[PDB]
Amino acid sequence: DAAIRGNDVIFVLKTIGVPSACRQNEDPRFVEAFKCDELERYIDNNPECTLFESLRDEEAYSIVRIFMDVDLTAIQDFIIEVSNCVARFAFTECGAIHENVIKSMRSNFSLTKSSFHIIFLDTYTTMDTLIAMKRTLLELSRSSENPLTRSIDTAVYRRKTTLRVVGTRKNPNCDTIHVMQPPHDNIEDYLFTYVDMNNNSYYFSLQRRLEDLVPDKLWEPGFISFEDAIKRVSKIFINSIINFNDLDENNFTTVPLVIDYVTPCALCKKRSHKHPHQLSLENGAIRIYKTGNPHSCKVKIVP
Amino acid sequence: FISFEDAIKRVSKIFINSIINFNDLDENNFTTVPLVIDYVTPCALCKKRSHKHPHQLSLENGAIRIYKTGNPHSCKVKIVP
Amino acid sequence: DAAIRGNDVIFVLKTIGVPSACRQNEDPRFVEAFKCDELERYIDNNPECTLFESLRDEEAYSIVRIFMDVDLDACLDEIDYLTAIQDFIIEVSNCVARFAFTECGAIHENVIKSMRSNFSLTKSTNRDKTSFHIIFLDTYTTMDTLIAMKRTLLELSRSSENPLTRSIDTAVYRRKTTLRVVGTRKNPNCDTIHVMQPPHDNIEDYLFTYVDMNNNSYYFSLQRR
Ligand SMILES: Nc1ncnc2c1ncn2[C@@H]1O[C@H](COP(=O)(O)OP(=O)(O)OP(=O)(O)O)[C@@H](O)[C@H]1O
Ligand SMILES: [Zn+2]
Repeated sequence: DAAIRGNDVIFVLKTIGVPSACRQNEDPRFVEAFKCDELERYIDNNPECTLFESLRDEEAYSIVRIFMDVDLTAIQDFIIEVSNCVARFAFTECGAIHENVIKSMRSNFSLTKSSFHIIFLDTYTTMDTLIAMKRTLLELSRSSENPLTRSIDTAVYRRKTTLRVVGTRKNPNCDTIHVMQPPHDNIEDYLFTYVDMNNNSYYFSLQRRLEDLVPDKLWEPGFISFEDAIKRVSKIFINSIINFNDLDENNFTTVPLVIDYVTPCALCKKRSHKHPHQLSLENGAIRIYKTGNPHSCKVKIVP
Repeated sequence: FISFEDAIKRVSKIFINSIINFNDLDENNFTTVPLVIDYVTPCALCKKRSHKHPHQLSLENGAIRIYKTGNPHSCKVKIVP
Repeated sequence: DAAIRGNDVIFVLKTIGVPSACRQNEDPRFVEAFKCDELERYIDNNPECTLFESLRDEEAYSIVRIFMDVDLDACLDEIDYLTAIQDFIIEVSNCVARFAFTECGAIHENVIKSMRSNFSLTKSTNRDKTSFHIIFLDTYTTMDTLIAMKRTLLELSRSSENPLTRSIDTAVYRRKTTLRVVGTRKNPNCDTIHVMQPPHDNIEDYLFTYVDMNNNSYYFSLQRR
């Protein structure tokens, strides 16, 4: 909870792929620190420019706003879905309040037409939260088939990030600019390094003092296996299985299952398959194959 | 073929983690410079944890093949069409 | 038709880039013709030889088996290799049967059953590459049919995504084509050779110019011409 110290200075880079030599040395041709009033004057002075946004020092200050880049009812449902998805994490471990999050994210946003950028005015968090759930956003985009969710880019969440300033072209050769969308007019409504406190917003982070050590163990979360998938595995084998009595996701792969044969084999046409069978998981796909000589049987995949 | 930006976007989508050498990639030397992945999370190809070697890309039959320098059995081969 | 005509003589070139003039006169030091046992013995006495398999006269007898070559510069594990080979077999059979039903006038089920019935595979001694020649034993067609099928095979290789399917070389379907005999050196000073597989132990099953039609084989050819 920094609270007291307010971030109004904007850190701008003037070259994509800037050499690392004259970047931390405060080169006037690559790095500048401007404010609200000077930015439009600089834009007026230089008709052609390429300006990207960044942070002063990620180690010291890493407080940003939640933003998305996509490349009326559709966006109306998209905003609600995104708010619910992030509120799930906010209530998961953040120690925050879901009601505060949904109140903060409600009807307070901006739009930009070039592929559009969304920044939430009254939502402040720390960049490690953004780096934590790029995978969650990707999973949400993949699982759902919503119009605007299908093209969400999670590659923008990284360290030393860059966000193109509205009205600044990628290159002088290109003729594509960001057209500002009403009712927002001032540049301060499109600055993801801008921080304020208006006795209505909310701040959330991991809040349990982790140094990006959240992943403790990802035990292949296909533990719906209670009777859905494991019964499918027992369905492909017509003959009875004896080790089926007690199974768990912990011993899901390590145990060599031994079955009994009274009718000829299911996967192939052989006799009793003396070497025990075995199971593996890859890319969320269940794989079944025979130990010893795998060429004496057939590998079967179950989604 | 497709634009180089689209292919790079697909490659960066395949790799969940970020690339710290993204700016060095170009349309003429995208098969020689090794790629280093910031290993905060396991790579999507093979889980393991925090590989200690860079990756590389090859162009064949209109597809991009991702292969890891060193022992080939460590990381699974991936093809982007 | 062919009826009695069943090829059993193996025509072989002993040197890549054979002179054109020498071939027309059957030069002994570049051109030979054996049987199966004669070829096996000739390879046995001389393990340093370099032999290629090709036809002699394409205007009189042009009946060959279906053959494919796969070469990928990436090692694979056992289970992934097995899954890839199964998918490759299924997709190749589907594509070939579709072409046979569309442009040749054959029957889809017979072609696909004949192709999945018997097939032979090889392997390379290289520890970093996956290369193999696959020959379908019970399917027969003319060379021009394969030349026509080249476009469909190229389209299938471009469209697919399996590591083995993307490595199909369609350049082998050319006039006056040659194929390397298994167990025989490619370069005079290279130790990389091909090896057989446990299901098949005879060389007769590894040559695409050997024709012997039993009751389980299928034959088809182009009908538009
Ligand atoms: N480390 C990285 N830094 C920046 N972009 C990266 C990185 N890794 C992968 N990428 C991808 O490369 C793409 C190239 O960025 P670029 O600025 O050209 O995109 P754009 O579609 O024009 O975006 P915008 O809508 O923000 O103007 C990014 O959109 C992103 O998907
Ligand atoms: Zn890996």
